[PDB]
Amino acid sequence: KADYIWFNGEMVRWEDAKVHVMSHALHYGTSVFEGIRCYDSHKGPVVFRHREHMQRLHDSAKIYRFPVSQSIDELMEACRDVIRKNNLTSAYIRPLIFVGDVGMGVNPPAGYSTDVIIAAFPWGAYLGAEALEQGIDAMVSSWNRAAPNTIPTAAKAGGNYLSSLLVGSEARRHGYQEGIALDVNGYISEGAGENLFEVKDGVLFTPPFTSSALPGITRDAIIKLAKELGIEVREQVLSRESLYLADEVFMSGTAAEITPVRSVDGIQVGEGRCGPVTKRIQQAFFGLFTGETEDKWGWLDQVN
Amino acid sequence: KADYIWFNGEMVRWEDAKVHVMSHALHYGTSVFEGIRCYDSHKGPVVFRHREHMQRLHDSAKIYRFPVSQSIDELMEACRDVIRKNNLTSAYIRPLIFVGDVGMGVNPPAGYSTDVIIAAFPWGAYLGAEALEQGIDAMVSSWNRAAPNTIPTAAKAGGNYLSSLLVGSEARRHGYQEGIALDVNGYISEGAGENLFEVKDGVLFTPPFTSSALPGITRDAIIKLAKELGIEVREQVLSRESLYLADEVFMSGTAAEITPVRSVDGIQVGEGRCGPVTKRIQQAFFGLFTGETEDKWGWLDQVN
Amino acid sequence: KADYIWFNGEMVRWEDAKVHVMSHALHYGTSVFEGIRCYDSHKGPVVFRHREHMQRLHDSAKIYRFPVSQSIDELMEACRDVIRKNNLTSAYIRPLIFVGDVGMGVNPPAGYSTDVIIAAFPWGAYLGAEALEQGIDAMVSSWNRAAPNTIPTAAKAGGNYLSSLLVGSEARRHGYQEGIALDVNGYISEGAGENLFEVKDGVLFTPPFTSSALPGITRDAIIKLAKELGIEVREQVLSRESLYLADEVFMSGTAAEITPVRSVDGIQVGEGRCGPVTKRIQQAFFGLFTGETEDKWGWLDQVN
Amino acid sequence: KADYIWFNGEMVRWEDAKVHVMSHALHYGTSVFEGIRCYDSHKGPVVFRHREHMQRLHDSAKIYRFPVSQSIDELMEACRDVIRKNNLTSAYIRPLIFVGDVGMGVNPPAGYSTDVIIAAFPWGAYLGAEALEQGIDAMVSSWNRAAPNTIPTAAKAGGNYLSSLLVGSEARRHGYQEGIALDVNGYISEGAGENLFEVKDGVLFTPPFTSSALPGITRDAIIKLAKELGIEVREQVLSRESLYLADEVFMSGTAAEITPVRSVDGIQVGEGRCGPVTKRIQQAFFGLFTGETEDKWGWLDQVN
Amino acid sequence: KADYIWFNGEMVRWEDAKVHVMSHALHYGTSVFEGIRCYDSHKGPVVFRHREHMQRLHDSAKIYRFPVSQSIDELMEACRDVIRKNNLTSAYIRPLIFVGDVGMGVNPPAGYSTDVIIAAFPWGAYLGAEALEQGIDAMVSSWNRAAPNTIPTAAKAGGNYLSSLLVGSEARRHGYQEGIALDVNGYISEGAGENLFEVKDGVLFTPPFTSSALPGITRDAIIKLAKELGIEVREQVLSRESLYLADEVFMSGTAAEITPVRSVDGIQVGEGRCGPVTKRIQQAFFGLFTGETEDKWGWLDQVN
Amino acid sequence: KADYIWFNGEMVRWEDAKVHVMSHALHYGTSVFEGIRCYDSHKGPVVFRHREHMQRLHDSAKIYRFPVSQSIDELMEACRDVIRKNNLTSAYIRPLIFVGDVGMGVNPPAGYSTDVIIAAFPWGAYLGAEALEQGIDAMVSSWNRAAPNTIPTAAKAGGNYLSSLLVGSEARRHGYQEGIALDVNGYISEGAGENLFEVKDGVLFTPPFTSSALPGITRDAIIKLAKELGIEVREQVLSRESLYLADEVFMSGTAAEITPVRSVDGIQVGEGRCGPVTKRIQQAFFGLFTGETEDKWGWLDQVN
Ligand SMILES: *Cc1c(COP(=O)(O)O)cnc(C)c1O
Ligand SMILES: *Cc1c(COP(=O)(O)O)cnc(C)c1O
Ligand SMILES: *Cc1c(COP(=O)(O)O)cnc(C)c1O
Ligand SMILES: *Cc1c(COP(=O)(O)O)cnc(C)c1O
Ligand SMILES: *Cc1c(COP(=O)(O)O)cnc(C)c1O
Ligand SMILES: *Cc1c(COP(=O)(O)O)cnc(C)c1O
Ligand SMILES: O=C(O)CCCC(=O)O
Ligand SMILES: O=C(O)CCCC(=O)O
Ligand SMILES: O=C(O)CCCC(=O)O
Ligand SMILES: O=C(O)CCCC(=O)O
Ligand SMILES: O=C(O)CCCC(=O)O
Ligand SMILES: O=C(O)CCCC(=O)O
Repeated sequence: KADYIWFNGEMVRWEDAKVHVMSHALHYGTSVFEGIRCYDSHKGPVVFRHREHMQRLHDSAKIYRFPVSQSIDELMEACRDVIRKNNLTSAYIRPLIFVGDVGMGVNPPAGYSTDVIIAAFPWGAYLGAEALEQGIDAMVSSWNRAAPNTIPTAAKAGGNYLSSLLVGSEARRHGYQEGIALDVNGYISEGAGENLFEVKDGVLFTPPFTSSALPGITRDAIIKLAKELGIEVREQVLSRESLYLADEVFMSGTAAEITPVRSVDGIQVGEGRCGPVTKRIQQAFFGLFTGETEDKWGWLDQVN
Repeated sequence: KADYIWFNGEMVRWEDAKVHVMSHALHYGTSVFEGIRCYDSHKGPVVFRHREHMQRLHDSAKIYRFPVSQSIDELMEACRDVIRKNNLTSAYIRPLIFVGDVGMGVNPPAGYSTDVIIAAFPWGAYLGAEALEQGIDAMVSSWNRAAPNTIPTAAKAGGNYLSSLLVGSEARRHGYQEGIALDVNGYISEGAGENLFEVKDGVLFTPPFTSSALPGITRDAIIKLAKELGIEVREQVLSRESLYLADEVFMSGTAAEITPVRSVDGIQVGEGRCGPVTKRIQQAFFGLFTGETEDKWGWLDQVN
Repeated sequence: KADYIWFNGEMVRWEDAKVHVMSHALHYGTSVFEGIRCYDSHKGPVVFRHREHMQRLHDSAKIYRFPVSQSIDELMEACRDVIRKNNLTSAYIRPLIFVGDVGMGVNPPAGYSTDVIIAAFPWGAYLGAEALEQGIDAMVSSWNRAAPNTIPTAAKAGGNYLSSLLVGSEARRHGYQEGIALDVNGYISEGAGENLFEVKDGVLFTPPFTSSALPGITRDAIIKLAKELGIEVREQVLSRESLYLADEVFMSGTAAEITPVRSVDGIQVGEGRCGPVTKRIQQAFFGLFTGETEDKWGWLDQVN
Repeated sequence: KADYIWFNGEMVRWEDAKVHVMSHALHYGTSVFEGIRCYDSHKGPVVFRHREHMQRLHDSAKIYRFPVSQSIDELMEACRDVIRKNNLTSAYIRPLIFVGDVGMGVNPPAGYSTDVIIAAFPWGAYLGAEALEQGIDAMVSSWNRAAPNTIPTAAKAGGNYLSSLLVGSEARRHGYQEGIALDVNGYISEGAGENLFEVKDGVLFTPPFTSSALPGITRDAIIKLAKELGIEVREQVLSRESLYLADEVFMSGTAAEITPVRSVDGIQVGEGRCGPVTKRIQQAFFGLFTGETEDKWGWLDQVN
Repeated sequence: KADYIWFNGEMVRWEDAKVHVMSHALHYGTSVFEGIRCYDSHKGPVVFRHREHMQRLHDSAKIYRFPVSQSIDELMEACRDVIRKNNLTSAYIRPLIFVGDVGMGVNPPAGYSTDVIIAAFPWGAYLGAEALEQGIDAMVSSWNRAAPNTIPTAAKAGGNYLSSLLVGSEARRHGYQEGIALDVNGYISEGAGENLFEVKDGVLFTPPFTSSALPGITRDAIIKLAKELGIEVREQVLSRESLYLADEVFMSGTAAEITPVRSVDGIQVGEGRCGPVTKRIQQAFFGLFTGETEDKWGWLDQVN
Repeated sequence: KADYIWFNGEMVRWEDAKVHVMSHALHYGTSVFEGIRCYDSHKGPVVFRHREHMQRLHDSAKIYRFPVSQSIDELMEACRDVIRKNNLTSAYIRPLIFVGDVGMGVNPPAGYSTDVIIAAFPWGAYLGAEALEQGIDAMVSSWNRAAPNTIPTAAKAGGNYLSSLLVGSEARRHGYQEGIALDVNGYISEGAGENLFEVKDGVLFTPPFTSSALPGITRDAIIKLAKELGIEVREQVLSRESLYLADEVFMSGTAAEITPVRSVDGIQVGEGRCGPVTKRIQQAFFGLFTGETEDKWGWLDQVN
């Protein structure tokens, strides 16, 4: 929570940011959202890969044909404006584009407009306060990720998350920190809300998007970072059991950043701590906010 | 719009039924809903298969482990109460149970509670003012229905409607009234928001739930009415091309009631009009609200 | 061979029934056909389930939207005319609707018409001289039947037969009389060019159309004969290994009639000879052309 | 049309190139063919990747075990002879190997030979007059490409085209220029009769053959031209929604050459016009027949 | 454990029943086995559905072409002989047919013989001492059952059990009594070593064998018993979530007999105790050994 | 047969290496094994990729959670010790870890231990005395390889060989030397007990592990040797028909080493003999044991 929320171009106090219970999205999962982090850095408060996230917000909307009135630059300014208007230097930002109060049929009435919200607020490590340093214990879920050509997994939409709820809630109920879902083919897809990476013999592996995995922006950053670090990367389908044979394993996400996975289904991964390659990647990722890692791609948007 | 809406145990005026923009369901499709019709009949206003719908509402929630505080009878009284107060004699009732303002993680905090809304309002034939009489032109969608064990299609959840949007809007954009979706195996599943029935040589056919089709209450009713009429019924998987060979075809649902399908993909069905068996079923169905069809099951819940 | 072939309404000498090499179907498999048998019965030469076959010819053409100018009755009269013109009392008839000389694009030009042929000629036991009496040895093919929603297996089309060729030729190359193909799910579909039945504990079994099996007219007749004989019938998916556990197994088809399968993949079926249930259906079937079996369905169309 | 057609070695007047209506391929889709273009270049009339096409003709026939008596060199010489005999300097050539008048069983009799035809004639832009310059509007089909191990999609066979007909005619019926088919896994396969390419972030993408896509010779040429142009190429599975996120999309084929796709399912691709990368490949491709692009692969076969 | 084990026709003392470590089955899973119970009854010690089990032993062997020298009657006598020779009146019998010391290639040398063992010994309720009366808590496994046409699930072979080990061990590790596996389609298959039954609205449901479920003999007994009890039975595919909506649920097996399942994945089934319909079936099953249930099928083989 | 066998830490004479008939693995396929060859080389007897195999042996056990007491080096010394004692200079070593006499439930009792055996003995070319030189005739099986997430194909377990038996014995019964299996998707997986390689236009191809193929150690070696030879290698999914178009094809394995495949399904590959690239690879492979090929990886473990 924070003091204000950007709501359709106007800064509204948090408590007054409300919508009608008959809003389309509450009944039909009709919304697309983003996860963005603003970090403290040597350059001051910076939003990580800001433009890439707003571009994806638009892409998700385009896929479902949800009309978006704000341009990417407007959404970005709006985002920076809510970060300052709330006096935050570090935070998690949640943009949300949803079909609002427009009538009950699943097909929105012609000419409708979508509602847009953007809330920023501090948010701890997604998988725990000990996650980033100690790693977590994962569980392969009994629920599979959405099949191709059903609900586009390339789009980050609200409705998709019933699946992430089933996969993630199951792991927790069974005492694990996160759940790893397989696609309808029996191959590794990703975690409930984070992409999956494996390390074997010094090479980094990760499932392609066609494994029903969302095109993670953190995932993309890690691949390019790894290439810079001289680490070979292979985007390929991964068997379920490969999780038990990898030297290292970890998850990526805007919220979960880079979280080592010390075990899967009770089976220890490597030494049971953060692996050497994971450490290198992790250090290179954060060194970006210390300036130790050169921002060669222009991934740090300054809030001002 | 109506005048009041049942919101968490109390009837609030329509304009005040609002929830926070950070309500879980707006971001994660975490809601389950129902569709119910109140018919003005020879016995005055009656809710059709009222209890069955509230039970299903409970089952959907149970599947996702969404905590529900109200019992079926409680919900039933609330529904009935909503119709009276708004002074409706015929209407569409939309009960809705969703995870509200509980924080931003997809996994809700332990001990949370859901918000429950029940709105009622008049709503015309779902597929057109001519639909029920002249029948509609349907299109087979290029989008498939959710695969087994990904999202439970036996549950009527809000999140899953992203799929119905893709299926239904496509047919509509191409000039049809509704889209028919195949499951991931290539067999007929159902319409975007209606179950699919076919008639050939006097026998009634419809896919089983395992064809990724919702276990519709209108569908179950039709199967029963058909049997009472001596019409043989076969619940079995159906081929996509079977839509072109069927003597008759129609859709079913609370909103769409019993809508004949006069053409599929531009291929006329039968004589391009409502078929004889669809006719009997339909007359039998609507005969319930005139007394011509004896309510031998107890499907009419008097509003009072 | 025979003397005349009905061609677009005309009785053409067999040697003059030719088409340009640039005819569409020779390049794109764009044709639909039927197999029909005229038997020399107690009622004289009669065409078996004549209307049913011509109706299917139309259905197959309809699925592909091939324009057909002859009505089912026109087709039937032409068929009888062909038989008499060649003075045949028993024969195999091959009606064939195909896209002809209309230009090289796969999509035919608007307003085009199809060419129609009906050739009648004597044709013996499809699966061999001993087949009907002693049964054949079948092999499960390494090639699978077409998947649902690719090339509609419910339509009897020319292009379909590339599959039948692969399945059948393989079995024959390995020394068997016919090949049994499995669908893409690994379940029994049917023989390369005939439906497959199994007999277990006095109950008759056969796969539904959704197992990528063509809705055989002979298959349909068997099912009806079986029920008149007091034999329970079950149309359900069948496992590949069920072929090794069945008491009896046989194939059906217009050309193949009812052929007993004494062995599958070298494993013996029952006594390795025609089974008792098979025997009954067979006698019942052929008894239709001697009068021993009453034509309660009106399956014998008098040629005259 | 043209004056002569090479037929089993002889130069036959177009009007005399006929086959019996009882020819095997007219009933069983038993034929394999090729699309080849002769261009009027700076070197005179040349057949593009002539040997490659005839080799594929043989491969396709080999897969089905169709006996072929002409060698690749005999076929090529016949093709050049056909072109010259019709005094053509630019044309589309259609070689066709088919099972002819050999009896009605699907399995041809032992010792049979195939009939071979090579017809040459002028043929314009496969996808329209503006297609090459302005791009077309594509639609994702509701029909899927043949599954692996059913009908080998690597073989260019006549029977295959029933699928291409369904896919293409649907798009055309809905007002689009071409249809894009997905495989049975829900991933992009290709266009009804052309391979599909995507351009994203300056990188060229196209599905592998295992996505049920025919190994296009034009596709292969593009990949080679791309690498000479310094364009990175990635043959990988592509999601259906990737079509909406790609910077550019285009189709390839002998008939279709290189046709830009400006929109998919009504959604605009990039600027809605030919993309920059597409532009380069296109110029590079056509520059082969003007000399601007060096034939480093020996793709221009002199007709003489 | 007991005093003697029937080993290739000779009663050997338990401890001396050994085989060479190079026995085929230890390296290739090449064995087929059965589970049979002998009960105390009013008729004295009786083996339940004795002939049916030995017939299946033979069927399993036939499927893998393992030569079996003993006839069914010999195996039965041998079985009764080990029950008496060990002085048991109630017990679990384990027949085992395995490829022995014949060399290391997976394909056994031509002319080989299989080894056969039959051990009887008391064995408590498979799923616990409180299982049959209180019911158990089940868990849907993250491991799926074998796909059709890979390893025939209709055959009860040793090699198959690696799967039952993965499914069952997982449920236990997570604190459950048994695991329920879904097939590769996402539908209910069965428990790790027991068939699955569901009860909804007084009707009994169970997956067909094509759901990759073994043709349980206990399962078969229950179906016939239910029919006798007037209970409608439907053999059909069941969705994963149906487990959460059934009134009752239970497992069947020779070892587990009839075990109520009070919960699945933490979700209570019905009232959480043995359900009414399950009780009826259970009582009817055991009444067979008290003589209260008439043995109308001849399921009780007397040991003597 | 040899003279001694390493059995649980001590070398016992061949005739005494026996386990109880009630050993878990005999009834449940619960064992994991390896295949290793000892070559007499320019450096005397050397075990090929000794450590890699013992590691894999450990990984397979870890996948099934089979407790292993010995370390890799321990196992390695035991292997080496087995070769010396038996006085072999070249041989096939079969390590075997299995669940022994621990009770009759599929789930072993907590705290159990596995039995470990390591046998060595001379073994000729796996597919014939002419195999490696003349190549073999292969057949595509009608049985498919285990699907992902059913049985982990990344583990070399005994139970899974029921599948290799079905695949391999079929080809053998039809007169071929080995069978090639497709996965459940219809793509090439591998041979019954060998990985499958294809050569086309100088490039080496082989399916990835995700094609249900074991991650062979000979396969990995070949990929490395090929690269050292400048041969491009592509690990990708391969179509079934690609077997007929490849210039060269061969199998790989510890037992089969590098066996050329001269024909598939009766269709000759290349010139019907070992192909040029297979030749180079092979010469490179066997060159390791003469010193001609520099062991640049450390694949030869001296027996001493
Ligand atoms: C948001 C999300 C991720 C992480 O992607 P980032 O762009 O790196 O935040 C991963 N998986 C799913 C399903 C997601 O919704
Ligand atoms: C609500 C719904 C139906 C219709 O079910 P009824 O219970 O008859 O209203 C059909 N299909 C889907 C996908 C639905 O959501
Ligand atoms: C024609 C055909 C049959 C047989 O059907 P009938 O109507 O009985 O002749 C069976 N299978 C296939 C694939 C066929 O084409
Ligand atoms: C012929 C064909 C193509 C195009 O291949 P080219 O060799 O480039 O002509 C593409 N797809 C299909 C289905 C085809 O038959
Ligand atoms: C043995 C077994 C059963 C139970 O079958 P019964 O004949 O009733 O003993 C169920 N599932 C599997 C996988 C089995 O092996
Ligand atoms: C053992 C085996 C191989 C060969 O692997 P290598 O490590 O090279 O010996 C190939 N396929 C299967 C199924 C195997 O079991
Ligand atoms: O990582 C993110 O930014 C979004 C996923 C986390 C969640 O909202 O559950
Ligand atoms: O709101 C919709 O679009 C679906 C309504 C479904 C029903 O209640 O029948
Ligand atoms: O022509 C064939 O090869 C099969 C025809 C099938 C039939 O007519 O029954
Ligand atoms: O004939 C067609 O319709 C397509 C031919 C494809 C080609 O030759 O490129
Ligand atoms: O029920 C049976 O008879 C066999 C399965 C139990 C087991 O051996 O694990
Ligand atoms: O024993 C077999 O039949 C397989 C041997 C596999 C290998 O070690 O290469």
